[PDB]
Amino acid sequence: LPTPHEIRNHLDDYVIGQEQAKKVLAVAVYNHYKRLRNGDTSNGVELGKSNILLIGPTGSGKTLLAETLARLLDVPFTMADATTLTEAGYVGEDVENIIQKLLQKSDYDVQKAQRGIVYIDQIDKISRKSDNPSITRDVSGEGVQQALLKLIEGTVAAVPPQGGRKHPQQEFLQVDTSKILFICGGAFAGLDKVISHRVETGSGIGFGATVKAKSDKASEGELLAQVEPEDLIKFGLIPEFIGRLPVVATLNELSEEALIQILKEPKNALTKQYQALFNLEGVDLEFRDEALDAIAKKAMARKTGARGLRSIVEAALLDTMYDLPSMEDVEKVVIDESVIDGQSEPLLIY
Amino acid sequence: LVPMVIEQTSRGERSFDIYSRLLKERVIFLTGQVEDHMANLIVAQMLFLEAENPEKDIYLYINSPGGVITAGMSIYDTMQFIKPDVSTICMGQAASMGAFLLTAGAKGKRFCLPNSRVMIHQPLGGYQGQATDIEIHAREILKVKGRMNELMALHTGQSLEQIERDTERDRFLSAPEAVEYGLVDSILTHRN
Amino acid sequence: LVPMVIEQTSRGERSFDIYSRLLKERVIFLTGQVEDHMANLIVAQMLFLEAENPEKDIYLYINSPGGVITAGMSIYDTMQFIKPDVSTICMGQAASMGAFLLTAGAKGKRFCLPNSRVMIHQPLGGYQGQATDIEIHAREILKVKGRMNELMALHTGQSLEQIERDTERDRFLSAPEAVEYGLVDSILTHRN
Amino acid sequence: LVPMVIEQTSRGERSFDIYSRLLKERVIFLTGQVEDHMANLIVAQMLFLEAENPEKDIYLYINSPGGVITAGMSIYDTMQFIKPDVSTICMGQAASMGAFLLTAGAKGKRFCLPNSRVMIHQPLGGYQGQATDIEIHAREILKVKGRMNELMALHTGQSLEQIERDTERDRFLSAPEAVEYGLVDSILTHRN
Ligand SMILES: Nc1ncnc2c1ncn2[C@@H]1O[C@H](COP(=O)(O)OP(=O)(O)OP(O)(O)=S)[C@@H](O)[C@H]1O
Repeated sequence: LPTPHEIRNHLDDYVIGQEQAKKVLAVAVYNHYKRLRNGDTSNGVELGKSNILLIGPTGSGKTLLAETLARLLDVPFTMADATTLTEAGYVGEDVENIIQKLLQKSDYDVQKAQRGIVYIDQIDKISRKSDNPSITRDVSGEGVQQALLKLIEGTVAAVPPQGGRKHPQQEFLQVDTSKILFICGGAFAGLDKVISHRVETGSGIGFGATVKAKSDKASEGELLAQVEPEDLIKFGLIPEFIGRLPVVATLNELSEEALIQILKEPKNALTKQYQALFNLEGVDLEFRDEALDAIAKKAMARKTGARGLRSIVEAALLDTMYDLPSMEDVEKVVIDESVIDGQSEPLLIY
Repeated sequence: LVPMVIEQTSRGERSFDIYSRLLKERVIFLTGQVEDHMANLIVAQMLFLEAENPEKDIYLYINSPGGVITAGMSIYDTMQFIKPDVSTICMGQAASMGAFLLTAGAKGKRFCLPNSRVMIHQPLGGYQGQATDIEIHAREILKVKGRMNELMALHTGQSLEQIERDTERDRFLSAPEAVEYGLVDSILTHRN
Repeated sequence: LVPMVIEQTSRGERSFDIYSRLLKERVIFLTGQVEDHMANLIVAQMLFLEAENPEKDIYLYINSPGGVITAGMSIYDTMQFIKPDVSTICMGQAASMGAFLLTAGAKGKRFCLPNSRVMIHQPLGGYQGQATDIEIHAREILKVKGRMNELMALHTGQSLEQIERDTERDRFLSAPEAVEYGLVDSILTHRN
Repeated sequence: LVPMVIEQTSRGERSFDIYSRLLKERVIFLTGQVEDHMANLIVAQMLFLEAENPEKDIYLYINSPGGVITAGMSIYDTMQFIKPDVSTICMGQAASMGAFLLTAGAKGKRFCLPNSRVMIHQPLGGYQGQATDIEIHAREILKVKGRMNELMALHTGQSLEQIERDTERDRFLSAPEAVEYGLVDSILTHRN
């Protein structure tokens, strides 16, 4: 039922500056609903499932894409992690843990588990570490991928429903995994150097070679578009694991100017939250372009600038918020760039 | 002593020497006098890069007071034979043979530093023995001088007569004059 | 002999030599006489740091009695070409060429120890042969002397005529005098 | 040859050379003649220890017949610049420059072995050339002698006049007499 154009229009409200990734995901999810909705008991049967592989820089909005999609989407969503997993009954974590976590979102309904979607972060962290004379059995490395192969393709694993009140139940449910979708994505480290050597030019250390002058001036994203499965082999991934994820996403980067868009265009932008918080009091909140620019530089300086907007904004308005109820006959509040630095106090209009 | 550095990769950490790290980026260093051992080592490096990638540009930094001619001519034919464009840069100094390898680089990919200096002269030699043998070694070194001037004109664009007059004695050429002489293409003053 | 140290990292323990450990922190050592081999090694170190980070300041400690001029001028052009600010420090002594690379550092990031000593003189050379050849090498070394005085004045701010008079003979300059002469910015007596 | 030892750690066993093992415990060795290479290596060791811990005392064992003055003065300024107290010990012998680095240690943390011996004299030099150049080098070495005597009085507490008379010629000082002269603090006869 959901049309890719309609679902993309809704996602644009929550995502800024990422278009290629939206088209890729829209087709898959639409096919997934169609695959599960349509019985498919026709001449052609057992339709294949195109799993999605998301690639992008840290703090690019990957978690929001899955969660914001899950908010409007009816089916349940979960956020698992790959680093915790440890193969062959090791101390860290059994693979089966992912499935039991899904059931809580599905209220222990098997039919709802096939409908829902799963997301995994930090997938690059389990890249095949290749040190020959150390172990030769990398639990954190290659070994984990081998266990996920059968999981993604499809199999049934016993899962105690609800954990059981006590030994009395001692039963397990059979949960299919073929129809379940899997979204495995993580910010790969050092991948840009791998593709530069083989694709564009004789770059590097030397004089004529292009230096990394555009560390922050330009976005590396355009390079990721030319990524292919063969390049991931050098990274450590097994070809069998890559075959399980045919689709690929780019998610080039977030821009300083995009941060300004994130504060004004989105429905859940911080500006709209505080604006409504003060509107009820008969006060108006005004943000100036100079103030936004200062916020961008401060967020860029710290790690994961996208996740640090709350701290910068909250500290700036913490003092003003304390005195706003006490103050009377104040209808507007003005914030300046100097205030963001902390050397100035916001202007008050009566 | 040579310092050791660490290059970070997805598989793990790898330790490289300063010279080997630059070799990974298609960069070769030509230091000191040109001899049979030093020259044969550079040839092996170029061939290794050819097999790894025949389409990527190579960068050759030259800082040497020159040396044997026969050792240097092996490198010149190699640079022209292989498909990749061998970019040349002059750092510090480039003598007679260092200048010949400098201009032999790919056209349009030759640079010289703002304070570098190039010097060119005629081949040096000598022999001791019978008069019949002195005539033989004299005719051979004379052919080389003629051959070295013909190739110098080809890359520099000057006439063979001009190279003959300028190479009769030692001739130092500053960095700006080298550009005007067709020996190089530009100067890398600052990074852009 | 070179001692080995252990650097603790999240991945694990790694063994490094004392010189390589400091190289990781953008620190290069210039020790002994300046020659073609020692100079060509420092150039690769500077370039290696440029790729890692072109926005972090580099520190260059110099303790050397000087040496060849052509080997030193390759380092001078490198410091000015690359974007990072090459901080220079004088430890023990800084001769003619060591002083030229010292003052060539970034303005405001040049230091000298309280008891260090700098010495400056004119270029040295010589030749043996026909009178025609002596005139050629004499004109060449004269240009260098003029060129070395022009660049020294550019960073020190002094006049070309003053540098010419002070470089006619050996001239020793104490650490305080270097500040008054514009050669350095301050002295790192104690840590603050 | 250098023996290899094994240091047991929680992570695992690690093999270390005898000099690197002691370096982990903030111990540096000053052996042989003082030159530009040996001095430049010790300076890097002090800096490495400063970053690891700036509040732990450093121990410097000196056994050397002295050497170049300029190489040693770089170490003296370094010891005074850094915050940690550089403990100095004289083993075997401490010549003119070795004695200056010995007494330059932190007050109250300077020791000398019961059978060690210290020798002090004036700076040595020489020059060959025109009379105008000899006068320049003579004034320079005279400043060093005056500067070296001023600092000796500062740390030893004696007067400048006394240091001038005692340093006119070679003067040997036994371990007990060094205490009476203010050069050291005590003697480490036995462990308590
Ligand atoms: N398109 C966007 N619109 C609005 N805010 C965004 C957007 N993209 C990222 N953000 C901000 O970035 C924060 C982190 O988003 P995430 O999806 O967690 O990024 P991330 O790259 O997935 O981080 P990882 O991979 O989980 S470490 C969010 O809480 C938002 O504040």
